[PDB]
Amino acid sequence: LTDLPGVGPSTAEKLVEAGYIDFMKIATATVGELTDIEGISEKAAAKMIMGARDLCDLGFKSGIDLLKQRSTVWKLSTSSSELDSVLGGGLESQSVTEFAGVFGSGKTQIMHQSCVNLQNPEFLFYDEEAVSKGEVAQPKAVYIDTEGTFRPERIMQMAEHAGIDGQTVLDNTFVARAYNSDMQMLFAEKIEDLIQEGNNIKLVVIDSLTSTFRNEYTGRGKLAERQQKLGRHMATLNKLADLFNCVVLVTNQVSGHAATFRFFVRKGKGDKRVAKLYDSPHLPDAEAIFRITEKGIQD
Ligand SMILES: Nc1ncnc2c1ncn2[C@@H]1O[C@H](COP(=O)(O)OP(=O)(O)O)[C@@H](O)[C@H]1O
Ligand SMILES: [K+]
Ligand SMILES: [Mg+2]
Ligand SMILES: [Mg+2]
Repeated sequence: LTDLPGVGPSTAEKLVEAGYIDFMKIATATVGELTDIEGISEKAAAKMIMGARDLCDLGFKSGIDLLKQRSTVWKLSTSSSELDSVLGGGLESQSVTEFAGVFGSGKTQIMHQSCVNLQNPEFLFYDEEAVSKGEVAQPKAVYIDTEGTFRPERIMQMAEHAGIDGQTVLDNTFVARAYNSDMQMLFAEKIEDLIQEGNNIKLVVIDSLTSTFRNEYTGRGKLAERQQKLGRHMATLNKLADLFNCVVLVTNQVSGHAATFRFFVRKGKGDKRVAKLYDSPHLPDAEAIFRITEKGIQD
């Protein structure tokens, strides 16, 4: 931290204590967040912010540097060939992907499968030139369970069928049971702490994203307040995805969100499932057919 312009030993101590230990967090911080630290003037705040941005080279970029930036994005396999393809490779880090659908369509299944695949190193697709092995080593997932449907037995089962130790997935997956939107949101904000503690969080799951908000703000005469809270939550999720080069997945029960990728999943004939990608910044709307078996997501 003392590398930052104006930052001396005492200021560094105040920053680390306030949770600002990383440069990108300071570079992307507002003078407000830092002046709130007290002891941190708006003067020092502005200088260290400018210096962090510069140290992180956050200016204008063009040409080949645009490709290099896009290359820091790694993708997580869904275990479904059709789905991975419709995704343009797999689930993207640095973005929030939403899986919406009626009850029983398979949203929770995809969340579980994703926690398992994170542990199969060959399921993380990346350009070693832009993403080092160290960056994706010992990856851990965070599962914010809003419904109480997290099933450790299901994790074990999927893991085993994929040839991976079930307990190893459990050992590297943090589950947080949230009973309301307040807990749901705090948990997500506290993910930054798991990382500061040495945990390489590479996958964040929110299952589900909207249940709590809907039960708390049913009155469609306050839907604005709800939308406001949900908006702040989503913003926290997108920033988390970006700053920590992390894959973020959310589910939504249906009978629009700030998610960069949005799917509609419906149950097909028996085993079959159809995921329709209807929203993304660079992919065409397309459907992927797959199935859910005792092995998890397959085909
Ligand atoms: N162990 C299993 N073996 C085969 N299919 C399973 C297994 N566990 C769950 N499923 C399938 O997952 C479906 C439920 O998926 P789920 O993700 O919970 O739906 P939702 O979108 O409401 O969260 C079941 O109804 C069942 O067909
Ligand atoms: K300094
Ligand atoms: Mg992003
Ligand atoms: Mg579910």
